[PDB]
Amino acid sequence: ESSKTEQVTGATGITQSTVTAPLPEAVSSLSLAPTVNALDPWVYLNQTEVPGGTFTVSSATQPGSVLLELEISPELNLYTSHLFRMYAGWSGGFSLKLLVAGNAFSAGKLIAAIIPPNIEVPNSAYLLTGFPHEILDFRTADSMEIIAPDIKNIDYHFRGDKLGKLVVMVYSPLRSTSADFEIEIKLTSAPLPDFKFTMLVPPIQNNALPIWSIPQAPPYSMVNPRSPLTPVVELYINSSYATCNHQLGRYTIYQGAIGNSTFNPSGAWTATCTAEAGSVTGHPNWRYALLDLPDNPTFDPTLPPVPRGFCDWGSGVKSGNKQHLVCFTGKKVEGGFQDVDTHMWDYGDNETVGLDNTYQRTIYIKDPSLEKDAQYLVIPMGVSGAANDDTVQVAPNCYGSWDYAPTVAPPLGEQFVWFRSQLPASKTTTTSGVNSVPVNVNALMSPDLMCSAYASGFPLGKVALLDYVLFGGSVVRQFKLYPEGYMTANTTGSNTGFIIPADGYFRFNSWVSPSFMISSVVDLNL
Amino acid sequence: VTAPLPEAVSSLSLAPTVNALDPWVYLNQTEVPGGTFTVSSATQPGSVLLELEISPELNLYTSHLFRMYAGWSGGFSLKLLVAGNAFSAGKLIAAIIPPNIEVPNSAYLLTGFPHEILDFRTADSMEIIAPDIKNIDYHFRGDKLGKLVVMVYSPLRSTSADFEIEIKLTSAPLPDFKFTMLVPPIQNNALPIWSIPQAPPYSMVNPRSPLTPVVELYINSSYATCNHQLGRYTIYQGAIGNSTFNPSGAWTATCTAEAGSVTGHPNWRYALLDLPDNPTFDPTLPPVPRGFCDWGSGVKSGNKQHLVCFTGKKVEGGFQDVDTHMWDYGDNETVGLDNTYQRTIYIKDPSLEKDAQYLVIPMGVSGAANDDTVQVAPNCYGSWDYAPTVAPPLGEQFVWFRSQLPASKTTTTSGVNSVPVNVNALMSPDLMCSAYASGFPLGKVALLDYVLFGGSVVRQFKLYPEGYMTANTTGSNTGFIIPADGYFRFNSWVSPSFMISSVVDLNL
Amino acid sequence: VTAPLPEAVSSLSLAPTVNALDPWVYLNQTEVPGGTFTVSSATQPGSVLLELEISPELNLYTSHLFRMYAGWSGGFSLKLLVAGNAFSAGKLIAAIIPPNIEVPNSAYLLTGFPHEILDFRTADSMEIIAPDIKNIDYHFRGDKLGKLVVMVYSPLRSTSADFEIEIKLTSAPLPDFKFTMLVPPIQNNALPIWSIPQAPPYSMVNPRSPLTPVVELYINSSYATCNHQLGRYTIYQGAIGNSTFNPSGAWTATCTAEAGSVTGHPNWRYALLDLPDNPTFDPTLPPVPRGFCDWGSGVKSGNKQHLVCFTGKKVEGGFQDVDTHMWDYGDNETVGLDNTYQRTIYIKDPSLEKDAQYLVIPMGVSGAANDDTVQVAPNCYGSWDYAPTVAPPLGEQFVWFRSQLPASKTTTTSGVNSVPVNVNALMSPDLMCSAYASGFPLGKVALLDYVLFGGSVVRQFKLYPEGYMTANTTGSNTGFIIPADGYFRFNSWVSPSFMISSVVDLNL
Repeated sequence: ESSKTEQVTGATGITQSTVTAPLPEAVSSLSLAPTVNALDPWVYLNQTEVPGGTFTVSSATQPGSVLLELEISPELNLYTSHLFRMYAGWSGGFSLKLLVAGNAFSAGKLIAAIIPPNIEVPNSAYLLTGFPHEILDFRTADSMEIIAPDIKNIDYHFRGDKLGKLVVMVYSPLRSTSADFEIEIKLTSAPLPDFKFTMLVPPIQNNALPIWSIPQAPPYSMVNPRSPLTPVVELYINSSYATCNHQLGRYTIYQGAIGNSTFNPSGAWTATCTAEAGSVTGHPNWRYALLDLPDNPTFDPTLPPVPRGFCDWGSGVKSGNKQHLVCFTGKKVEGGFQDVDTHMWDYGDNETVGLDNTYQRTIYIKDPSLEKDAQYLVIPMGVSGAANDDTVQVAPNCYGSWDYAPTVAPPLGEQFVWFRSQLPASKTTTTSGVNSVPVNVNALMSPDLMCSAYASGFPLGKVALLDYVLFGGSVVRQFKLYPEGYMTANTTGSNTGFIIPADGYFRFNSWVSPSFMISSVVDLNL
Repeated sequence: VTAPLPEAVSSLSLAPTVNALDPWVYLNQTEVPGGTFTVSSATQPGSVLLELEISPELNLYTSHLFRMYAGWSGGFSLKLLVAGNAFSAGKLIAAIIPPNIEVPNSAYLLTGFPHEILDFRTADSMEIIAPDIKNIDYHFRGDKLGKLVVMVYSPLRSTSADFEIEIKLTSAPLPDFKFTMLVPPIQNNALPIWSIPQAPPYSMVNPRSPLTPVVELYINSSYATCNHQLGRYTIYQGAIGNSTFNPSGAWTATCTAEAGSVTGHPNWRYALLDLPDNPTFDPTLPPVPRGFCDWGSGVKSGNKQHLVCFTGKKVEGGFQDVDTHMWDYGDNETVGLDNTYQRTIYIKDPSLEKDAQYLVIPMGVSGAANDDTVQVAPNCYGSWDYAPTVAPPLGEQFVWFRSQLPASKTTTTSGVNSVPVNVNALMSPDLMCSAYASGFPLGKVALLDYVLFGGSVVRQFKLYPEGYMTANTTGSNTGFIIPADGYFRFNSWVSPSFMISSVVDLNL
Repeated sequence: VTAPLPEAVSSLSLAPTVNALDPWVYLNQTEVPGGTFTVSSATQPGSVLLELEISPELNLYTSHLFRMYAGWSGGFSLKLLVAGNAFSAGKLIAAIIPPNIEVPNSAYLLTGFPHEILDFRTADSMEIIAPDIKNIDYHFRGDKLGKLVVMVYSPLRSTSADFEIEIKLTSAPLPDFKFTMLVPPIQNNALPIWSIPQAPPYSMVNPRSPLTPVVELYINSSYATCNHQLGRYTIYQGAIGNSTFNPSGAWTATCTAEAGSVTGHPNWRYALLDLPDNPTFDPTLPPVPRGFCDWGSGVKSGNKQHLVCFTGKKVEGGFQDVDTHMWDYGDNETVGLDNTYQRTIYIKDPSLEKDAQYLVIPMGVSGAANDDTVQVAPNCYGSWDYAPTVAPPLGEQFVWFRSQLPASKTTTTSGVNSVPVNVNALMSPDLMCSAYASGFPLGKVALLDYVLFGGSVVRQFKLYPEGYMTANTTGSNTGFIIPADGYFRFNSWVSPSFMISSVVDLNL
């Protein structure tokens, strides 16, 4: 506990640097582990930036909103995190330094507090004052050092315990004459003396690493799990797409592939069909078919009803009287050979439901020469004669897949990035019926950029800030990748079909919180 | 003999701070919240009569103080009070179960635990020491704790004269009890005491019949179950079935369809109800507007009841030509049996085909409609999440909120006359509202007093976390009435099997 | 530090017991519940910012503890935190008022009490001692207590752009603080923290239009006052005026016709409302049945916009043919009728009898405005306990719950058509029940947060125990909408002079 005051250059203010210990530390004797493992003395003298330990306070920030929330653990931040790969347990507190870029001609106050394990974090500075806390004034604060203790009832920690937290929040709002003034808060940390490790297990967990390295693979060498035969030619942002109900190209951390997705989408995954004789009332040639379903054929209401990865489609509404999908269909299976052509098709049309929700996924193919109990090969993709770029974007409604992929939306102020590609039209000049039209297809994350994430891993409760480098010029853009997971970037303006090349590459930047505001804007005005 | 297991004391070398207690808290015993139960000769052998975690929730003062703290340590001293008489042969066993040990179902095996035996005739409170069995866990919240278990040892063989014995518990912390880590008091837990407002039930709010008062709280021994989808609220999940909170803002509805007809001496015509939630339009979500209506019109008859409804045509700015018609049941036997006419409905009007979208307001019944038909019970099929049917325990009867629906009579060619009727709730949200702020302790039931004339008459009811009120009755009757004069006073927390002392004689 | 009055330490003899606090409550300073302020250049000298009783409620922990105790003493130490700036100038007074002496209303008289002068330049972290003044050994509950009063001495001015100054108080009990025991934890003290269950506004009833759900939460600056009589609830009294606690069931009414007519159009005849409490024997009781919409018709007629009601005639078992009629209130009588709450009404129905009884249900208006013609209640002349007219403080605007009333159109015989309208109300009863259970600190206001889009930056409102909420706005006054899908989570207690930092821009 101490305080230093310094005079600023050209004396018109002061800077305060304080050391405080709101809660006394209870040092454990470590008598139940006579295998105490010592660290490298220099590791105690290197303060490093905390992942997700940066925030900005503007005049619009409310008190009671939680700006920072961090657990006390070896994950603070760089060298104890790397060292906690060879060991099974740990015990000890941390020195946390809070750096504030204040000025003598502003006003306002911060509050920081320590919260024990299994206690909920409130949303009120009034309530935070009931914890062990410290207050800062923006006119004089430079750095505050907090001796954050290790609150535990055990001799030492294994993995999976509940840990205490440091919470930082605005106590009194910021004011200034200039409307563009903001205060940046940053956090660094180091282990206190008496921090120790326990039993040395040089066998390393494959998810035992801080910052991960992304290989330099440009987007143009990637699927595109919704149009595999076509390559990715650009990224693009559109303001009108505030949701995504796709079932393909949905990959997440902690689960792998979700929805009706797979890691091998090569080609518009083919399928086979066979079902009753019967046609749609809207045309006597719109015959019925049922998708052949391996992989738990028995129609369990909990297993997916469509073949894994086949779900290549557009939409979808009863206006389908003038809109259809286009597929290469082989009309019979005959000792391997199949008579193939192109045909129109779509998901079931029974206005009882505006059918995008077929359970067994009944389809029709618009073919009068179709048999009833024969098997027909079906391979997407095409559309005609619809608008139709915006119709392909909206996927068929899904409740057949019981463990289906949920709809997702970006937070206010952000938009998706939508890996984009083009597919052309297959025109016919001889016989009527089958003429498609060109269309662009978008898609969320692809398996290529996620395999590295699966190998490395993500810290619990944090997203990845990545830099997209596209030289030839000297341009770097910033994206936020969530483990749900998908990419967003901080747009400002109205839709212009914003386009970004696909020859750059992704390089890892710091970890951040889901509410982090990117310090880089894309102007959707062009 | 009073301390089969000694108490080990917590060097407390890892606590950042040790917070002391007011010394007088150690010298005063309070009641244990939820420590009340009953025993009779009808109790089944091997039944666990009481199971209690050993935590700061055993005493009013420690439970109040624990909201300010993050960790605790120490055991308790407990006393059992038994209200028997000289003819009560039998014995009780109280035992301490360590964490991670399963409770057996025979007292012969409970004798293997540190325990104490008791006689049902003893007039002196019996003391036991419930220690804090631990390596660390009990310190923080959400950890595994040792238990106290109370069971019958030698069963009540001499109770030919039926008589129910009531057991209570009191507690006090042991001298080594301590707290740690002062924190603000907000922790998400049921209060040991709700404070119910003194609002009378006369508050004219009835979920199944708004716009009518709630006079005449009544009991009927013939209503042994409750299907009902509207007036259903639970303390842990909120509104269930198709309930709102806010039943009146969801009474109206709209519908639309242009189809031919169905047969019944006049001509009717189908309609479909709008679902502004446009839910999954098959099972997994409700098939009718939230809080619309569930009267219950009877069976396939369809020519005798014909629930009534105000109905109007939708046009720009609102609705036109609002008048009374009939709806919906029940002779669409395919759908009348699948009873998803929850969505599909009738109407006694030929014009409404041109009426592509019309407003509906139930407003009453007609024909040969009784109270018993309105009481039950449009069936529910599929898989939404619909409220299950429920019955009271044997010996108890439901207590309802009752309302009177007057009749609407006409003289013109409309020929649509309603009939006076009565409607039951079953439960009103104006009581669960206050129940929600306090909350219920896990596994317990509220015992409420109902004060009527100054205090000269007091009834006693049991309120379950599933949303029912029950009363202990003796006779048989179909129209027992209780006035709505209106104190609901909280008494205590009791076991679900608790037998109420005050009985309601239905033969008067 | 500064101590205007020395603290006289009491030797607690003979308190039956002397109950100590844990040592860690003395060493940490928490926020004072209700001790928050803003000073701006518009605050006038002599304005009383803070008035705070010196009691266990000055600290967050002692007020929680002061619910299982019966007595206490003595004083506190307060710390002043001021969020000032480089350009401001001004001064405050802090004075200690002994009991049972009255607080003066001028700064010239505050000098004379023990006091301290605080300058905005140097009162940045300042310690004051609030003593416990008494002539007894210890306090019981309900005793007269001394006060701390903070008032503006020299107004706030600045040398550059004008900043507001926010001031907060932290407290800790002095080492001589002690309690006196023992009582159950329900002891009439307002809890320092208010826990509001999550309930969106759309799930709340609108007391001035029960059958229509709430859609918003809108603001309009042309409404500087409210004289309504229905949506009025407070903390101390509960429902006031003609208010429930149940808008729905108390909506309909009955009236008795009279032999007479109005001069203007003889086709509409008088009638007297029926009061089941019969407060015509007594002019000190309300002259209108509880409920019964207090709309909302302006100057009388000539352009004869009226109200609209579903009305019918009483017969055995119910009511015969029911239609829509126009009924607002007498035309040009001396009391302002149709601009006064009265038992006397009229209805446009030549077919009305003399001594018959008629059911009335207000449903809409005709020829009127979708705006401030129904926003104004008629009047409350008399000697009964009517609700007073209220206004927000300067710079603040009311927040209303709002609903849309659709129009009823006709084509055949009535020629009576309604107009689509919007109806707004003050507090709904569903947001006050937890408040009633918990209570408000004396003379304090609740600063609440309205959480809107999953936890974004979101609105802040002030809730006044007189039963209404307000917001801080700037700019134009065109009707401003806010969604109705929030939570209303509790933020803190503030003085009524507090000015909200978050501002609503009424320009969009």
